[PDB]
Amino acid sequence: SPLRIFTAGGTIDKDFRLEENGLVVGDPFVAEVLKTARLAGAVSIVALSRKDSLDFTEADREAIGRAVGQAVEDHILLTHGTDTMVETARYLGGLPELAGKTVVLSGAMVPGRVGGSDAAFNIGFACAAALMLAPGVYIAMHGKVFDPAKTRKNRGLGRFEPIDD
Amino acid sequence: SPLRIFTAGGTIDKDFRLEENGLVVGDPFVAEVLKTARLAGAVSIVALSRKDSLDFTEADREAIGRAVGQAVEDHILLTHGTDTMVETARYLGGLPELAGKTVVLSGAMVPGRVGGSDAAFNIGFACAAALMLAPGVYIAMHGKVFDPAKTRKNRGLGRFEPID
Amino acid sequence: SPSPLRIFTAGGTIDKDFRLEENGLVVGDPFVAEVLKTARLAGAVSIVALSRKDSLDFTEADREAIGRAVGQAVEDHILLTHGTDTMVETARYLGGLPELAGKTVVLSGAMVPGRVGGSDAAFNIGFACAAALMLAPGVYIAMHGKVFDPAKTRKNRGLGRFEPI
Amino acid sequence: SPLRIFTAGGTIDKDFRLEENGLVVGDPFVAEVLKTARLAGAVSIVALSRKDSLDFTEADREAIGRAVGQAVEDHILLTHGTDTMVETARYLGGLPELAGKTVVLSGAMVPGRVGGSDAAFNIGFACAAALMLAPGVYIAMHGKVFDPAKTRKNRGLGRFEPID
Ligand SMILES: [Cl-]
Ligand SMILES: [Cl-]
Ligand SMILES: [Cl-]
Ligand SMILES: [Cl-]
Ligand SMILES: [Cl-]
Ligand SMILES: [Cl-]
Repeated sequence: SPLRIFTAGGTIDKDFRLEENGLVVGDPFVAEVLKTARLAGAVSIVALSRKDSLDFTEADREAIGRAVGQAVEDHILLTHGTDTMVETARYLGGLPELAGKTVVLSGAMVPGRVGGSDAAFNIGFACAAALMLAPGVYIAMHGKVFDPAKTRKNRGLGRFEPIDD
Repeated sequence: SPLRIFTAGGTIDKDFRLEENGLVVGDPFVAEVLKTARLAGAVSIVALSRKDSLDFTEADREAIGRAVGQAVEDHILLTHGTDTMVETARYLGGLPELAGKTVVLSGAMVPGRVGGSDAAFNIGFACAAALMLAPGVYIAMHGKVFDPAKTRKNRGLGRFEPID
Repeated sequence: SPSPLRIFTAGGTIDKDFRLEENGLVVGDPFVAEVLKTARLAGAVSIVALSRKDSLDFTEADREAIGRAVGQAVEDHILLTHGTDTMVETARYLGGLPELAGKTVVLSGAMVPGRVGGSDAAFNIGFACAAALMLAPGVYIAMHGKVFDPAKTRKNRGLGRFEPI
Repeated sequence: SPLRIFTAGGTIDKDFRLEENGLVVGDPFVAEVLKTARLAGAVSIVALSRKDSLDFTEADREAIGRAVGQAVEDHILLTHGTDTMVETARYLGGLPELAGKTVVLSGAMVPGRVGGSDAAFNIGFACAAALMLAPGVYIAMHGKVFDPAKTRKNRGLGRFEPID
């Protein structure tokens, strides 16, 4: 397919580890969504890192820039935590190796393995956005496309919204 | 630009009824998917019919053409059963009142209310396709866009594929 | 330390599964195996499939075959998963068999298939397993978080519930 | 015959709060399991406290003893976190107001709102156990009944086991 999928952990991939009575960043949830989507080929993703927003580092962010630049595909999906998605998307937007590529960041406010998740919808929408949008770096959430330069995460209302005018 | 959703029943919307001890075509599952999607914009969901592929008629297919034609929006998602999705899509492609509209048909091989369903992914994918594709009539399934004129449903593989 | 419990499956609503090629439900693999897989059980328990019928296709020959299998079991604690529409008739028939004299036999199932959202199946299986281990010798129906005497019970098909006669 | 159900929080009740990106102890999951169990009457529970195993106190434990002793019912289910369950069960075992009551503690190693949870099976089994066992205090987990004086939680293996 023309699409390459990268994962950088975050809320979307959280799973319960019963040995510590708490969530960890687990197996990439996009693999679980694509498993039941009846795709033509084997499910194929790249798992870059498995951090949550607290232990994600600038080194982890540069590693994403290098992985995406080395991909041969020009249509790119990156699943990520929402708390520092804008920071990653603005960083990728300044990399010249990404000039001709459509790069879409998405994830979920609720882990896929928790009831009532936005994850599967967001993954479908984001896959289609990555295929169909003109070259650029975008955030796809809430069934819409956000310009990362003009967007912030509101942690309190769990949503992306326009920056302060 | 705003999306309008029309529903025509099919597998995607099947639900268990205790008294039938069996499935019936239920409330549109797209509304359940959009509920947990934390949407930025308002989306109208209009139910045109609640049939399965066995009791969906040519009269039902004409009624969908009339409702899509009367829609003010140029971005339309229609949820439908897969067994005759190609026939509906080919019919809508022939209608002059759909010039300038992007109309995407989608649905699910497995009911949304059954474990292991393609429905939520296919709804996300088809919503974006309806917003982003140029005017025309399309089928969005298997994370791909199909041209209805060059596509068929393989019943046994439970897949859409190119003719040839 | 093996469970005193043997589980027999005879099909019914509990086990219904969606088949793509038919665009509808068929009686599938026993849902009790899926529930016990996530139950973290202490004791080994045998699940034996006797039949894969719904209540519409069930015969007097099938019921006689179920009575022979239960009677031949070594265990004195038996769970039988079954459709609800013919449960009372199976339970009354098992109640008449001398080979079942020393045994606790509990029939249960679900009004909604395990594999459909909003199912009573996992609750019913937990309740019925405990009932089969703890009740005095006899034949019982376990549904609605209660124990029913088959001779004094019927299925109200309209209300989708077992009730006193 | 009548069962009284009390909840004290723990793993079974954890729910994701998207405003903090983490789990909190939430609405008692037993209400969700009983909702789909098609019971004869309204689902009725007593929500005593909403601690996890790390914030639960000997005062919270004594408050459960007072609540269970005030119940008119002689069949009692208490949902609880597993890491503190043996100490609660042993404490209730010592209370004279509980002498003629069957008191069953249960819960789940995985929250009910996370996929692949033991919660619904465990509630079904423990409801039956509370109705059927002789007076005493018991832990119902792993499809069997444990004597709390002879039992410990193995945190690493997520299981109750004999001391042994
Ligand atoms: Cl995160
Ligand atoms: Cl259909
Ligand atoms: Cl049946
Ligand atoms: Cl069916
Ligand atoms: Cl806990
Ligand atoms: Cl957490």
